[PDB]
Amino acid sequence: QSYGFRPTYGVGHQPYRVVVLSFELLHAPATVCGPKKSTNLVKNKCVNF
Amino acid sequence: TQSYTNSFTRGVYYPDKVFRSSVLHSTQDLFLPFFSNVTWFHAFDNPVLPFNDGVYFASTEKSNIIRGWIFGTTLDSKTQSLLIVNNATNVVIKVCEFQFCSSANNCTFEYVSQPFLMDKNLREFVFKNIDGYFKIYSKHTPVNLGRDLPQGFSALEPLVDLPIGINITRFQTLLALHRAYYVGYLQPRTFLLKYNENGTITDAVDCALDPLSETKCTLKSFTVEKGIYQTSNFRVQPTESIVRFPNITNLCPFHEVFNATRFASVYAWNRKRISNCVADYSVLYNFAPFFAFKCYGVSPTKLNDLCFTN
Amino acid sequence: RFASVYAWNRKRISNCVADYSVLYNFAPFFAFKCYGVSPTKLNDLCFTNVYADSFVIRGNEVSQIAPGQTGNIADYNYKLPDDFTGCVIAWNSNKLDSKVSGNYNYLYRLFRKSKLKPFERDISTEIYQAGNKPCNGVAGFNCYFPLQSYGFRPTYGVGHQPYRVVVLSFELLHAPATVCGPKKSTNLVKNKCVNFNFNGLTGTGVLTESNKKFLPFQQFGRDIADTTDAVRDPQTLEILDITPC
Amino acid sequence: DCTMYICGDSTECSNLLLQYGSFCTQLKRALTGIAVEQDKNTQEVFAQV
Amino acid sequence: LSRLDPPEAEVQIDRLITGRLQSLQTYVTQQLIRAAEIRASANLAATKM
Amino acid sequence: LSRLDPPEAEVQIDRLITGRLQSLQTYVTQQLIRAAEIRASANLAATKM
Amino acid sequence: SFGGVSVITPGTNTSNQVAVLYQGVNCTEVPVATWRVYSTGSNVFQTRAGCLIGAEYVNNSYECDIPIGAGICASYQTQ
Amino acid sequence: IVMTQSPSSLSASVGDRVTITCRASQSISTYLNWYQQKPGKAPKLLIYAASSLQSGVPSRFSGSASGTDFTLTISSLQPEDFATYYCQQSFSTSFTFGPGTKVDI
Amino acid sequence: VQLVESGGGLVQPGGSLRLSCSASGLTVSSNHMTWVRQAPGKGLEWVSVIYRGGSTYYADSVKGRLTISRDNSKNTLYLQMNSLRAEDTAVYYCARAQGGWELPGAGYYYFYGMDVWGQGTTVTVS
Ligand SMILES: *[C@@H]1O[C@H](CO)[C@@H](O[C@@H]2O[C@H](CO)[C@@H](O)[C@H](O)[C@H]2NC(C)=O)[C@H](O)[C@H]1NC(C)=O
Ligand SMILES: *[C@@H]1O[C@H](CO)[C@@H](O[C@@H]2O[C@H](CO)[C@@H](O)[C@H](O)[C@H]2NC(C)=O)[C@H](O)[C@H]1NC(C)=O
Ligand SMILES: *[C@@H]1O[C@H](CO)[C@@H](O)[C@H](O)[C@H]1NC(C)=O
Ligand SMILES: *[C@@H]1O[C@H](CO)[C@@H](O)[C@H](O)[C@H]1NC(C)=O
Ligand SMILES: *[C@@H]1O[C@H](CO)[C@@H](O)[C@H](O)[C@H]1NC(C)=O
Ligand SMILES: *[C@@H]1O[C@H](CO)[C@@H](O)[C@H](O)[C@H]1NC(C)=O
Ligand SMILES: *[C@@H]1O[C@H](CO)[C@@H](O)[C@H](O)[C@H]1NC(C)=O
Ligand SMILES: *[C@@H]1O[C@H](CO)[C@@H](O)[C@H](O)[C@H]1NC(C)=O
Ligand SMILES: *[C@@H]1O[C@H](CO)[C@@H](O)[C@H](O)[C@H]1NC(C)=O
Ligand SMILES: *[C@@H]1O[C@H](CO)[C@@H](O)[C@H](O)[C@H]1NC(C)=O
Repeated sequence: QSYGFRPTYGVGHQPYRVVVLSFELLHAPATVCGPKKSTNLVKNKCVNF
Repeated sequence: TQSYTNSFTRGVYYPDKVFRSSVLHSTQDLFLPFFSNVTWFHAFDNPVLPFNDGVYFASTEKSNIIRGWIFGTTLDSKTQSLLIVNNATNVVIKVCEFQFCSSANNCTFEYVSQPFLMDKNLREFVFKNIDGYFKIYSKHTPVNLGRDLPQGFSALEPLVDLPIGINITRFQTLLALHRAYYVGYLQPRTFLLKYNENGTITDAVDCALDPLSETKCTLKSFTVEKGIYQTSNFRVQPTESIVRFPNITNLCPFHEVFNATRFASVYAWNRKRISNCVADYSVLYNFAPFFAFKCYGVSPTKLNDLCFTN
Repeated sequence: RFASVYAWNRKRISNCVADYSVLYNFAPFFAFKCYGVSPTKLNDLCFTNVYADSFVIRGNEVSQIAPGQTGNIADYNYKLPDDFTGCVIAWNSNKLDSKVSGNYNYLYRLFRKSKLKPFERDISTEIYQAGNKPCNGVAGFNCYFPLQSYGFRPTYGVGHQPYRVVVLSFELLHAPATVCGPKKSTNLVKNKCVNFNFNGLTGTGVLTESNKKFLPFQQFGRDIADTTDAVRDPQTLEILDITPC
Repeated sequence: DCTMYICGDSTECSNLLLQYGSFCTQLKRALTGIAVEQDKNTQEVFAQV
Repeated sequence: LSRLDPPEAEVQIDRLITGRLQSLQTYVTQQLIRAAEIRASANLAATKM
Repeated sequence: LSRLDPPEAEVQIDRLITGRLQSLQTYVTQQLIRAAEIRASANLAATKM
Repeated sequence: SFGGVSVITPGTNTSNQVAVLYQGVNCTEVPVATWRVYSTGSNVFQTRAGCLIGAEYVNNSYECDIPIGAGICASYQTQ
Repeated sequence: IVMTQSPSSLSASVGDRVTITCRASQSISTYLNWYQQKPGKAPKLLIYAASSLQSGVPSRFSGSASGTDFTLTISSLQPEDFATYYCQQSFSTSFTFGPGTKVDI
Repeated sequence: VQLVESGGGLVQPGGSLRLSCSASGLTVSSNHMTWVRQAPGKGLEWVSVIYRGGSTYYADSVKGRLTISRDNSKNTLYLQMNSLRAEDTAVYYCARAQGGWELPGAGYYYFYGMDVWGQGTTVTVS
């Protein structure tokens, strides 16, 4: 379906750009992680991990 | 002489403005813990005390040297400060800025009413500040023991609940210059009350002092018989926190997808797979204003701390 | 020129009886949609105190007035506790308020360190420290003002021209009552099953005379299951006992 | 332990649970009664002498 | 918890809470009946002894 | 009722209704078991008499 | 580590001294990390049901008064 | 409680006076201390309670307090007085230190 | 009256250290003492304090790792350092504070200032 875009148009006729993301929240494979300072490991005491 | 004296069982007050005939209510609010210690300030004097959650200003003098108090945060010309002062036959409250009681330039707030010193003798004053308010409760009772708090029971009744809306962190006493008290602090606790027949509180029990008090608080009663009654649980609390995000440190581009020209038509859309990187979404904010950042999956705030497959 | 979106003025209204018919007698509303209570029954209610927060925003900012739509101007200026009893008004009176070059008297603070608490009005002006440089007043790299200058041109479309919005906030408290709707108070009857509307405690029953104490601050009666078995008369200050028919 | 079974450690889960009134107390009372009855049952069967 | 803010996390928390309560009630409901049967058996044993 | 129109008052009314029904069921459920125990005791008393 | 606690008391009419039983913590392993003012001691005794704090252990034998578990009782005798 | 010093960089010559000042956030009454940190060795205490002296040094050092703003005064900036200066609050348990002040020739 | 420190060294991350501050003319039985840490060219920062009564109050940052302790006489207190995050490499000093009372329901507030300082010891993490 051929169409054209004229800059004098209002909203609904002028173009727009959109990007879409999609995650999976999987557990076993992990390749992308947020930037945080990894801390030293401790053990044998009740801690948050 | 800032000696310490026992406060016994004193400091309770009506928590709500409703009438209950004969019940055993269980509230949860800021109170003065039972059998605590309070700091006598026999009087160079007038220290600038902190204001943490509340104050239990109690006095026992009759000559009325004790005028009102001063409440503030900076106690200077940068922040407003309360100026409670007791007149001969009036009470005066101001809020807005002060320097040294001498400027009072910006703003003005006022409220007048009957004195606080109508009436040895004993006076109590509880000061609380929540949600931009200011609650003060008082009650005058006569005793002759001397410089010690009586081992009796007497609740308090509200006086005024005027709204201000100011940070409060510093508290000072004011006395007449030309012509002694106790201070104790309030902490969040749970109490159990004994409205007798006319909304008159005749007894109260604190639910965090001794195991017997804990049992008396579990089942709503003041007397317990022989038994092995159960109470709350206990659990060890953690000390430290550890996070171990993966070894890799390279930053994937994640950017050419964002700044480019003629991406694709709505059909035959190009699909980009991103993986094997650590990236932050703060750089996304450094971009052109968004027509609609509204989005469906996950809260944008915690996106910065998550781990993904692809 | 009420105020900018930051440093908004707060007006406290109490000790009055007011009607909301007058607000209908006003300019057409950009969005009369509001969150707290149904507008029809607002005319008959009793309140402890009310607040008015009036300021100016943009069109792209009129969609985030609800607590759950924060992110653009609510990020560093104005936040709600997500409960928000009472509701808002918008009437876009910017038509006779603009400038050919731009309205420089209106500002918003976007250079703030982090999110602010609900119902907060920060007023301090400090150099923004985004970076790794010890700013001392140079106002260059890594040194920014906590303000964002902008202008308004009347030739713009929606989303760039200004708009005006006022926000209310209620409490629905029971003990203190200062603001009530305009209704004709009727004569009091007793000893017969009737409907009563004491300050909004809508109910049915028989009212009798009681010997309760009711210290001056106390004015309600309560018992198990949140049943008001007694009530103080708003006008003659007489205590009454309520009994079901 | 109802409050630990329903919610592990999160406090807001407990805050939501308090909105359901007194449901934990009934279960605790019933279980304690069952335990006491079980302890008493094995007594009159044997402790006859 | 570390996926959504409270305003739309409350619905999920409430769903889980009501499910867990419904699952927990049946346990004590069956336990009461089983205890009654055991008590009947214990009374019979006491009578026989 | 005197706060909202029916269209979004129905959800609150339904929540309260289902809560009250859930609270009411347990009463009769416990009463049935207690009545059964009392009936057993009454039969024993009749036999003894 | 986690668990529940129980309070062993005689009637409030007779007296006010109490004892505390922790459910299966083996005492010394983690007895104490306010309400824990009980000296973290004072004749701590170990039983098959948990950790008992505030009671002695007499070698004598009497009739059971307050059941505890695993053949252990408690009372309020006068020395 | 956060304090800031002003100015951070001090440049003068012999026989002069200092006018560095410390600015607090809350009210700390008159409890503030001025410390001299030598370039490497160890700190030294000069002014305590915002007006008194430790008696180690002569009257050349003095401290003035007004409201919640504090100022330090040196009668003669002799050549041996060249180090870093710190202002520390003591109204609370958790002590806090200033960013630091540099003295230059 | 003088007090000096000992016990520094280069220690791998996630280790244990035990610094000792020994005093000559200041009894440790009844006094207020504190520890001050200075990172290279980054200013000072109080990290721990012990009072006459015997209570302790550490800073917010180094919480649950460091531990101050006092010797019964012998005038040599001990600061034990647990797992380290390569930031605590700094110079440590021990000092003495003047005094202040014990307002119940809160901490100690009215203090004057430190009087005697040591030379400090350097602790490094590889
Ligand atoms: C104490 O009360 C007296 C009156 O009893 C106050 O004096 C009045 O103050 C008002 C307000 O400024 C004036 O309008 C009156 O003319 C004053 N009358 C007299 C006789 O002085 C006085 O201001 C009050 N002072 C304090 C500190 O409360
Ligand atoms: C609740 O109020 C009633 C009425 O005031 C109190 O009853 C009074 O008790 C005193 C004590 O001897 C008598 O002298 C009065 O005659 C009583 N009033 C009567 C009989 O009308 C009652 O004590 C109050 N409950 C309390 C204080 O717990
Ligand atoms: C209260 O003061 C007394 C008197 O010095 C003291 O013995 C007691 O330990 C104090 N109590 C608390 C909880 O500090
Ligand atoms: C109120 O404070 C502001 C900010 O310092 C100041 O500019 C103004 O002059 C003050 N108002 C007075 C002094 O009336
Ligand atoms: C009151 O103090 C808090 C914390 O100190 C601060 O976040 C808040 O902005 C202050 N209030 C005002 C009105 O500035
Ligand atoms: C990655 O692993 C190697 C080998 O264990 C280790 O030397 C290195 O420090 C690790 N990297 C990070 C960032 O922990
Ligand atoms: C990359 O994005 C920036 C926006 O920050 C833009 O100015 C630049 O032109 C983009 N790169 C190219 C090659 O267009
Ligand atoms: C409490 O004990 C005493 C003596 O043992 C007795 O006289 C009294 O009646 C008891 N109290 C109650 C309420 O049974
Ligand atoms: C408690 O722990 C100690 C030490 O591990 C052990 O000797 C003892 O047998 C334990 N007690 C029980 C009841 O397991
Ligand atoms: C008391 O009982 C313990 C338990 O083993 C025993 O070792 C001890 O000899 C007994 N003492 C007496 C006097 O009976």
